[PDB]
Amino acid sequence: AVVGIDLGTTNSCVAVMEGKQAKVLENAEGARTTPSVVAFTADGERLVGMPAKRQAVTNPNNTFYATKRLIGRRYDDPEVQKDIKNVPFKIVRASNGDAWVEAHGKLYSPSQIGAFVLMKMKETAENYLGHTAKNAVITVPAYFNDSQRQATKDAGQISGLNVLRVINEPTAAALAYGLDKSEDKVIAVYDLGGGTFDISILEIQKGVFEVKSTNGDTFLGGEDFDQALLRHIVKEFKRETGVDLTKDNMALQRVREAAEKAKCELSSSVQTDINLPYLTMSGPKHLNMKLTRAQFEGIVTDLIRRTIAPCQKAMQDAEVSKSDIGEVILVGGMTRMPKVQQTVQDLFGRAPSKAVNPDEAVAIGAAIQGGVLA
Ligand code: NA
Repeated sequence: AVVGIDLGTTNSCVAVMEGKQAKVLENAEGARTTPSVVAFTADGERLVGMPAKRQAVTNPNNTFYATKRLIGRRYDDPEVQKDIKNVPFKIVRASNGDAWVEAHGKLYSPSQIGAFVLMKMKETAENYLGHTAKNAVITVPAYFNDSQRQATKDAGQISGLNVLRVINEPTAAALAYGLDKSEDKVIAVYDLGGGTFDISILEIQKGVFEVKSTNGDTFLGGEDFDQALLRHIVKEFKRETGVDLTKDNMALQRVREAAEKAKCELSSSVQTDINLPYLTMSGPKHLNMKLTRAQFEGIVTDLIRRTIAPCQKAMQDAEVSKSDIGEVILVGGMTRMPKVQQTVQDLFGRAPSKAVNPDEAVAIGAAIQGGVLA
């Protein structure tokens, strides 16, 4: 049996083929997804996934996230010098000139961190299988190069996986939607993840996939919505109580967790409550706040627009037109947001397909591909 792994910028998922259907596997915490976050506590203990995530704000200098932005990359790559500006942790150039990460004097390569994430996936998958997992199919962005694909392939080996193949994410998702046997059909893939946004235009002819165009934004994702919502919450609190939280990470850690929760609520509801008791201390100050969908949409209107232009360029570079696109599938949890769904519809001129879970589709596709190989 061959494991399929979506090693994501922000979140990872693992699925395997059970019969004629792919089964997504859930970790020891009962979650079907795992944060691609790795951190080292002051003492030197290592944390991976949710544990690291729940410390990300209080321990910024030693928490590694969005490493996938650095994997397979040279240090002087504009994409790395840009990332340095947007992340608090330290990036240093290895002896190769490759982009590395440093924490507490110990430095790691992006492939090592990925390996830490892949190790837990491996663990997660093995619980299911019973035996040990040896063979994997891991996914990479269409825009990845050899250097990036090898480094991803190398990360799998460190964790003890033989990466039989590396397939493109957009292609993987298309597999999850059954487009494998399409005679002729042009597909647009709108992937808005926790950390990156991707638009990829695919054509399938007699079952052969071609990536015609690819565009997007490396620094626009779901986390950016959370932060914009956090600033709004923080700013609204100063007004009402006069307390400024910016300097208290322990509280900011809670707000982020709370901002992450409100966002999810507002894709199924138009209102939710931000309730954070004893956030600070003339006495305790409790954070009680009401957030509505229309408000949220307003707060992150600019995050959404920024998707509109890359998708237009994608079709241009692919010499296509809304009429030409036969289907549009959504990938990324941030695609659950209705306003994202609407912006996606009046962009490609059709209702987006939402049959497959937005953030398990790639893992599922990776499974399909792996079942084929076994
Ligand atoms: Na990703």
